[PDB]
Amino acid sequence: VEYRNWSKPQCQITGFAPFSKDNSIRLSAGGDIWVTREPYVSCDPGKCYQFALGQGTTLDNKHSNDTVHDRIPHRTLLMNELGVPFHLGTRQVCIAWSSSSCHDGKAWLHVCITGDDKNATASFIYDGRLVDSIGSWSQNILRTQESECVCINGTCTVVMTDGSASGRADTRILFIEEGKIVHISPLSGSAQHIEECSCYPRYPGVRCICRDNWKGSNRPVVDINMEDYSIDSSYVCSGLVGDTPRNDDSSSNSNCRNPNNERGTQGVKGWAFDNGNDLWMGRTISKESRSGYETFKVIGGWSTPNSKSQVNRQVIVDNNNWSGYSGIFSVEGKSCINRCFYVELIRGRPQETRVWWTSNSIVVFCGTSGTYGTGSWPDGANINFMPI
Amino acid sequence: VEYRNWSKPQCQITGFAPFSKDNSIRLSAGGDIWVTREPYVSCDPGKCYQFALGQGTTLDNKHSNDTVHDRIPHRTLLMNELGVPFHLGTRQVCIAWSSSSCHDGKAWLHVCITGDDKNATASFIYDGRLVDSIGSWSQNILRTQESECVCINGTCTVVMTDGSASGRADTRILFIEEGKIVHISPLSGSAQHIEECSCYPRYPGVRCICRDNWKGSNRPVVDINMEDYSIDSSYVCSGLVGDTPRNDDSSSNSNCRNPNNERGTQGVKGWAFDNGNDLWMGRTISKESRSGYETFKVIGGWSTPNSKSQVNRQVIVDNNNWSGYSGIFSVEGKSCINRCFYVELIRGRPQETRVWWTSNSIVVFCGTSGTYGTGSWPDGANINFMPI
Amino acid sequence: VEYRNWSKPQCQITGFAPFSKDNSIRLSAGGDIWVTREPYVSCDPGKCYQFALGQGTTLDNKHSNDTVHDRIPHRTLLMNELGVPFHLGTRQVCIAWSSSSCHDGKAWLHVCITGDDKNATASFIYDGRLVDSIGSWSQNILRTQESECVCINGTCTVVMTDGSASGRADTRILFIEEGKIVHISPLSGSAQHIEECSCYPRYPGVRCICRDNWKGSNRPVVDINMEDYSIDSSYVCSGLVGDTPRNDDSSSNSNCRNPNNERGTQGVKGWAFDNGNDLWMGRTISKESRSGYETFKVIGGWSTPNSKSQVNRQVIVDNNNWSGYSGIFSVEGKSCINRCFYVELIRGRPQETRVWWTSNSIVVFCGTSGTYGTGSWPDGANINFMPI
Amino acid sequence: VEYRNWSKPQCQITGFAPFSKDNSIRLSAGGDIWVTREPYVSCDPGKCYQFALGQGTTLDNKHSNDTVHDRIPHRTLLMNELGVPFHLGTRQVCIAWSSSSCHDGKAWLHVCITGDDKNATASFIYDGRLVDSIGSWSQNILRTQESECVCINGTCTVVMTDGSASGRADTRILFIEEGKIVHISPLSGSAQHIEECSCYPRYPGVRCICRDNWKGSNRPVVDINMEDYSIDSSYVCSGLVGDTPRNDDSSSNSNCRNPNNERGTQGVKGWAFDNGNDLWMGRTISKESRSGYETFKVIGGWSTPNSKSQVNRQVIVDNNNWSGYSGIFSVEGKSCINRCFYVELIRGRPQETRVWWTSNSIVVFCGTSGTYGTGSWPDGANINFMPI
Ligand SMILES: *[C@@H]1O[C@H](CO)[C@@H](O[C@@H]2O[C@H](CO)[C@@H](O[C@@H]3O[C@H](CO[C@H]4O[C@H](CO)[C@@H](O)[C@H](O)[C@@H]4O)[C@@H](O)[C@H](O[C@H]4O[C@H](CO)[C@@H](O)[C@H](O)[C@@H]4O)[C@@H]3O)[C@H](O)[C@H]2NC(C)=O)[C@H](O)[C@H]1NC(C)=O
Ligand SMILES: *[C@@H]1O[C@H](CO)[C@@H](O[C@@H]2O[C@H](CO)[C@@H](O[C@@H]3O[C@H](CO[C@H]4O[C@H](CO)[C@@H](O)[C@H](O)[C@@H]4O)[C@@H](O)[C@H](O[C@H]4O[C@H](CO)[C@@H](O)[C@H](O)[C@@H]4O)[C@@H]3O)[C@H](O)[C@H]2NC(C)=O)[C@H](O)[C@H]1NC(C)=O
Ligand SMILES: *[C@@H]1O[C@H](CO)[C@@H](O[C@@H]2O[C@H](CO)[C@@H](O[C@@H]3O[C@H](CO[C@H]4O[C@H](CO)[C@@H](O)[C@H](O)[C@@H]4O)[C@@H](O)[C@H](O[C@H]4O[C@H](CO)[C@@H](O)[C@H](O)[C@@H]4O)[C@@H]3O)[C@H](O)[C@H]2NC(C)=O)[C@H](O)[C@H]1NC(C)=O
Ligand SMILES: *[C@@H]1O[C@H](CO)[C@@H](O[C@@H]2O[C@H](CO)[C@@H](O[C@@H]3O[C@H](CO[C@H]4O[C@H](CO)[C@@H](O)[C@H](O)[C@@H]4O)[C@@H](O)[C@H](O[C@H]4O[C@H](CO)[C@@H](O)[C@H](O)[C@@H]4O)[C@@H]3O)[C@H](O)[C@H]2NC(C)=O)[C@H](O)[C@H]1NC(C)=O
Ligand SMILES: *[C@@H]1O[C@H](CO)[C@@H](O[C@@H]2O[C@H](CO)[C@@H](O)[C@H](O)[C@H]2NC(C)=O)[C@H](O)[C@H]1NC(C)=O
Ligand SMILES: *[C@@H]1O[C@H](CO)[C@@H](O[C@@H]2O[C@H](CO)[C@@H](O)[C@H](O)[C@H]2NC(C)=O)[C@H](O)[C@H]1NC(C)=O
Ligand SMILES: *[C@@H]1O[C@H](CO)[C@@H](O[C@@H]2O[C@H](CO)[C@@H](O)[C@H](O)[C@H]2NC(C)=O)[C@H](O)[C@H]1NC(C)=O
Ligand SMILES: *[C@@H]1O[C@H](CO)[C@@H](O[C@@H]2O[C@H](CO)[C@@H](O)[C@H](O)[C@H]2NC(C)=O)[C@H](O)[C@H]1NC(C)=O
Ligand SMILES: [Ca+2]
Ligand SMILES: [Ca+2]
Ligand SMILES: [Ca+2]
Ligand SMILES: [Ca+2]
Repeated sequence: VEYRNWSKPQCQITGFAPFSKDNSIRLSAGGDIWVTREPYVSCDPGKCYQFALGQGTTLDNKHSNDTVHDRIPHRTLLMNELGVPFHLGTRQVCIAWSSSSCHDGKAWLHVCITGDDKNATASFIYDGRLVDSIGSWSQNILRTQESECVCINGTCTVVMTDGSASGRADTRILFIEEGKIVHISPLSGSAQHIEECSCYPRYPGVRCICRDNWKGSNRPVVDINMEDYSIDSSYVCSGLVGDTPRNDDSSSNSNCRNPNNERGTQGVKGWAFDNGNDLWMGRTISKESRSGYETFKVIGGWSTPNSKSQVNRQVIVDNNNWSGYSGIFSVEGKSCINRCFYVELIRGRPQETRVWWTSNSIVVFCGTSGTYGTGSWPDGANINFMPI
Repeated sequence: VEYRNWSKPQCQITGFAPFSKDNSIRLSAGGDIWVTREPYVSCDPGKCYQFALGQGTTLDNKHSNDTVHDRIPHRTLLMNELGVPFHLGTRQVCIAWSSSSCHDGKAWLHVCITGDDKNATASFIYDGRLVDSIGSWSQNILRTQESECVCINGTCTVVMTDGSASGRADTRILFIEEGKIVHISPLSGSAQHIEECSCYPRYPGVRCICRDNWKGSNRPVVDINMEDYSIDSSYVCSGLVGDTPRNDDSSSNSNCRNPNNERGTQGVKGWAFDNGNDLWMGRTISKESRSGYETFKVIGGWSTPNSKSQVNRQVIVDNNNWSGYSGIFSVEGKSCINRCFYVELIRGRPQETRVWWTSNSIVVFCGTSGTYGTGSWPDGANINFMPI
Repeated sequence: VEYRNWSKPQCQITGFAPFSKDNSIRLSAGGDIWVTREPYVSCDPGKCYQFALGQGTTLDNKHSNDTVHDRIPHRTLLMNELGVPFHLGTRQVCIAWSSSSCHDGKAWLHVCITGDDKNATASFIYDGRLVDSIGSWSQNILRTQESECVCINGTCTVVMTDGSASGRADTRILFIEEGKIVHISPLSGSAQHIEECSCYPRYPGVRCICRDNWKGSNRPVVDINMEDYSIDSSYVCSGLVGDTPRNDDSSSNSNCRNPNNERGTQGVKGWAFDNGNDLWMGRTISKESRSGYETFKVIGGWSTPNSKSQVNRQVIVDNNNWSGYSGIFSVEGKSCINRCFYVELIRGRPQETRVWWTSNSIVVFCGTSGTYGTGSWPDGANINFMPI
Repeated sequence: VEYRNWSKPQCQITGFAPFSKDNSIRLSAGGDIWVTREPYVSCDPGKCYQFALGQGTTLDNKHSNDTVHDRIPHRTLLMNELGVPFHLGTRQVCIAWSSSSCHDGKAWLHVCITGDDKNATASFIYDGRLVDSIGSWSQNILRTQESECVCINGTCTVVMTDGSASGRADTRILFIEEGKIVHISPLSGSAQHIEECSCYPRYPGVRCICRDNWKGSNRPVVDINMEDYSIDSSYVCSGLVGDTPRNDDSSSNSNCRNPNNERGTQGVKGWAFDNGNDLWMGRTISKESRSGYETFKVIGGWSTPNSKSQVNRQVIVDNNNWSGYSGIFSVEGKSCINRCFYVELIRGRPQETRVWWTSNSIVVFCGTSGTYGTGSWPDGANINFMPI
């Protein structure tokens, strides 16, 4: 087996087509299903897998109570084939309250973070064995992508942050060969806060669209040079911004370089990708809540500051339904590299207080060069039907 | 591994022998089992799989309530090895309220349709990745076979319809190579309405026996030329007709060319296949309801208009028990291609109102050149024992 | 992969050592587990599988009620790796209320019988597809081994009976190549009634120890010549007889040739095998009930009429616990062919009337040339703890 | 595939990083999960497996009552991929109330002991078949490691004891080739009592750190010469001793040669390993009870009698939480052999009497040459949330 190089052009797409849905919460009302959050998707050269952070319990289980909390020692990374819900036969790949995973063409890498807030440990597991680890560098919740890392020619990269969630922090970009950390580069450029990067191969390098939790409702960009380990960063140009919270479309701004200081504090994991001067992006439909999900293309959204002409919009989840995190993954076709995305569909607390748990299902779409229609694919569980 | 060509003679059979049964509904009363409908069977060159459309829920689950409806966003295509019931470890292959799947000798193709009635999307997934998609062309429930598609030398064909369920509609035949649509041919010939085709390889081409939902209780035939993409169509000659509803045997007719205008509106998915001048076919035992299931050979049933001499009848499901859709699949043997069929056994609403759900199990038979006896293999669940 | 020839000497053993146990009934009180009976074990060249006839339901399920009955349309053959209990992910291999399975070195053969008592059908499934079938020849419960068939050089043999359970019947020996019946030989020799054969390879032929349900408490022997399809039959010489019911050891007899007319009517499936002049055999400890299970070697038990000197006895299940059917399977080692056996542990009705179901677990032992101790490995469920 | 030789240097480590956690007990409160104890981990050359001794029942099941007992006929060895909890699809590999397993590079060996206390049987299963067996030699609970055995160049070694738990016993070291016992060496050297060895490859031989249940709270060492079958034994030098119970650190002693006669009676399975003159070891945090778990390096802990200078301590489980057995396993990396360990986390009786069962979950760490932080990873179940 050969290392992936992702050395094909990006598929020219017209939008996205339905790919997968797991119905986790509906199933949880009649079956033993893991409580999760922070899901993502990543594929080996043959097939795709769904991942999530378990909460060390199933939903219909008293331990599901107060699973709104992000960090407990019992969180583990779950991995199934895409479309297989997280049932009791699911493998817990590592201990993790924050993670990233990727396949380099030969084997899986998993980056798993657990332990004390002020002194966490990141474990690096490759091809079924622990190869490396690193401890917290800023003593304030060492944390990573919650989506797939990216490997080119046997070197995988992942973005990690340690430090304040509401002020300047310490972001580093790791380069890993067969599970071994071979280089660490500090964040460089104009991005001022980086969380939860959604990265993708853009041969010869890697590009990430992330979350600014401090001053920006525009999404930061991190560019990773795999030849020399140099880092650059900026913000997505589009005046239609991707974070939540954010200003309405008529009063939102981005200058490509600085955080916009528009409802900048807090955020949600998300994604976007460039195509020439244009930008494909997703976001919640609501400007303030993790509600709904839409995708569209922004004409000049990559190259032109404050561009706001969109086209090819698709509703993925209507605004009467809950969404959550979302992220990108890439899939190699015969001639081109395709871009796909998943959307986390969060149910329970804090928004729905009839139940005491917090969990999610997922829906997944992939880029298409063909045509498509309309729809809405929300979680679909009736909150009144659920065990509390 | 090589592409399938199905370039062997059809097996000469004497009837059918028991092959598989999943007991889905009996098991649902003591286990977490998916609610499904529209099942089918398809085999890779080594082994067979059962498929069905899930309803995004298990049976013993409040979400099973009112699952009689055909189209919701939570329907996904399920795929297990044949005989493995749809338990919680079942893979949801794609999002779909209508589907078709087939293996070309190298990899699986799945055709999955979901979304709004008036603006649906068909996704084409091959070897684990989304390769193509197409949107609705008549804005009225784009829909497909609910049984296996057929591939010859790397080109797979599938029949799809969009438009009225009770009048002229727009039927097209797609040719797909490794998930990529390479040609689309409009329906041609004398068939006037086409739904839910049951297709099979008949080298060098593909033949389908379908459902006319408009004016015929005789079943339409669609013939597909894989070399030049030409289409022809007609009706099964047999005066013993295959649809439900239909006239009594003494007053049913077919002229091989036109819908018979005998209780023609509505219908049920079904199958038949030719052997020289004769016809093997299945149908419900009841003339008006989806009750019972029988197979037989009609002497001159392929070539002689209105032929009514049957022989080699077998009861598959007695008329005191519910059936449902049925369809064909083909299995390559050492010297010949065999024909098999499945029967959907529908339980719950609208026929059985003690429970609020609608689901099914399956029974499966394959052609035999040997001998056999008699029996009846219905769903077998006691409606009074079920969770409602 | 090559066809099995079993052309090695039989392992010289000193007794048997513990190999597997599934605890099916204990687990059934806290989990969804199939209701079964008539289990057996058979191994491919790499690993062993457990088989049983399902009753189309799990135990904690209202459909488990009155599963004492031997024949319903919902019985299917289950197949898991040995030691994996029959959970809801278990594959139902075929429809069957009587079966036999075996691997020829290349693929699995399954012989599955279902349908009406007076007109049953036996299906032959090889390498995942239906290859042949045969109908009832005597119109009175066509039936077969309920343990493994045996293949030499690509030809598998299986023994089937059709006709009276309490008088002369019609027993035939089938020879099957890649699922295709190539020859059928009538029973010949002095055995007067044959049921439920436990067969094993004894290169160049196959030897079976069976059950006489009419006049013998001594077990019939069927010898199968694989070169010319000729059949011979007799009775096990040992004066310590293997069937249940039977006379006590002080008043039991066998002359090697005729049924002994000692408590001959009825019986239980069982096994024995020859080693030179000696015989290894198992049987229930009780002479009248399917209670307990013991094995031992009978000195001169193969060659000497009415021999009653035993040695190397082992208790497998003590006589305070229920047993049931038992049968042989053979496993190829580096230098020799080993003999193993399973014991069915039947719980529920008719012996235990607190519950309404009938089911079983299994325990499995293999021949050893080493040493061993003592024990008892019964089903182990507390009948008072079970769902009724 | 080739036999393992473990002919690489030991990885130089700085401590341990989180590797796996199964959350078995939390899950048992909302799912059907096996009752177990005495777990361990062992890896084939590609991936790791978790093993444990089942109690023939799930937790939420009346049969879980009084599962504190160590030996019943229904105990079987369970084997899943590491991180897959023991759900109902788990394979029971053999019948066993004491076990050891290991992979020689080609296939799995399992050593399974069951039967009467005074006359037990050890079965040896290799590559899926029973190859050998041995009976009890001292008629007093024949028993073995409860962790992985070790194979070099096709010979596997395992340590077994038979005899008193509180006085001199009969310990033997077996050498097994492809499941066949080829040599048995008696214990030799100065270790006076040996139980539950935790062994590891130390090319060209094998080294074990065990439990002295008679006179020592210092842990015995057994060294195994694989070339000539000679045995030597002693005690771990470290004055910080590894057993439980044990004296306080200020009053504990070891002289490397003899049991220390300090709270020596009883004990707990545990581990340690040498690196030059230093020692890496784990132990319960509590001196008298199986509570908490810590690891550290003892400077001079291998070579210097009574050394008590520790460094690089890590809390694995805080002392407010239950631990249990622990043991070592080795994983081959690219350049070196790494050492990992598991910790059994025992819940229920006798410590927690609200429930009537006794079971466990596990947590697993592996050696790292990188860095790490702090945490605590206990079982995590709320005893008040459990079925009793
Ligand atoms: C069946 O399904 C298809 C595929 O989903 C639908 O077609 C899509 O429809 C949407 C909505 O109309 C299109 O997305 C929109 O594109 C607009 C730009 O294109 C128009 O205007 C410019 C010039 O001004 C031209 O380039 C172009 O030719 C069009 O005339 C955007 O302006 C839209 O954004 C604005 O409206 C949306 C709400 O719709 C707001 O949320 C935004 O904030 C913004 O104000 C939007 O992006 C999409 O391009 C179409 N796709 C394709 C491939 O054609 C069909 O509509 C659907 N049919 C029905 C009846 O359901
Ligand atoms: C044990 O199992 C076997 C196999 O299933 C059964 O044999 C089958 O029996 C059925 C019913 O008799 C047969 O199917 C029937 O064939 C008839 C035609 O064949 C006869 O008549 C013509 C004369 O021209 C000859 O060609 C031929 O040789 C036969 O003499 C059809 O007329 C039947 O259809 C009519 O009756 C059925 C109800 O039975 C109605 O539903 C139809 O509408 C119609 O009126 C029917 O198709 C079948 O051919 C037999 N199979 C084989 C291979 O022999 C045994 O009967 C069964 N025994 C028992 C007691 O269970
Ligand atoms: C630890 O475990 C081992 C292995 O299981 C036990 O050893 C076995 O013990 C049984 C019972 O004694 C042995 O089986 C018996 O063999 C007898 C024949 O051998 C004896 O007598 C003849 C000469 O007469 C000699 O060949 C031989 O040397 C012996 O002296 C049979 O007579 C027995 O059958 C009779 O008794 C049984 C009940 O035990 C009745 O049920 C029968 O109907 C019959 O009347 C029996 O077959 C067996 O051979 C031993 N195995 C081995 C390998 O030695 C140990 O006993 C056990 N230790 C303890 C204390 O538990
Ligand atoms: C973030 O996480 C890291 C990694 O876990 C923690 O660093 C570890 O901290 C522990 C506790 O301090 C260290 O283990 C201890 O090492 C001591 C010896 O090392 C010091 O002293 C000698 C002087 O001769 C020097 O060799 C050496 O350089 C150090 O100066 C031992 O004495 C300790 O044992 C004693 O204390 C423990 C309780 O802590 C008792 O239980 C023992 O019985 C004994 O009395 C102990 O072994 C460990 O070495 C550190 N690891 C590394 C790699 O640096 C951070 O502390 C943590 N930070 C926070 C705030 O969480
Ligand atoms: C989830 O846990 C919370 C916190 O313990 C539970 O809320 C408490 O429930 C008790 C009843 O035992 C009340 O007396 C307290 O007043 C509650 N505290 C709070 C914060 O409201 C809650 O009941 C649990 N949920 C379930 C379904 O068990
Ligand atoms: C399935 O859903 C239907 C619709 O909600 C339920 O039927 C209703 O039950 C409510 C009481 O809860 C009544 O007020 C209505 O009269 C019913 N509506 C109809 C259409 O009959 C039904 O109870 C549900 N089934 C189950 C098992 O909960
Ligand atoms: C199993 O089925 C039997 C037969 O129906 C049940 O026995 C009957 O139960 C009813 C109660 O509904 C009694 O009125 C009848 O007298 C019973 N008949 C017999 C033969 O005793 C039995 O209850 C069922 N078992 C369970 C647990 O549901
Ligand atoms: C576990 O088993 C024990 C022993 O049978 C049960 O404890 C007994 O309960 C009975 C009543 O059913 C009392 O008569 C005895 O006093 C109890 N015996 C002891 C030793 O305390 C216990 O109830 C069982 N646990 C569960 C959950 O059923
Ligand atoms: Ca923000
Ligand atoms: Ca019709
Ligand atoms: Ca008899
Ligand atoms: Ca001790």
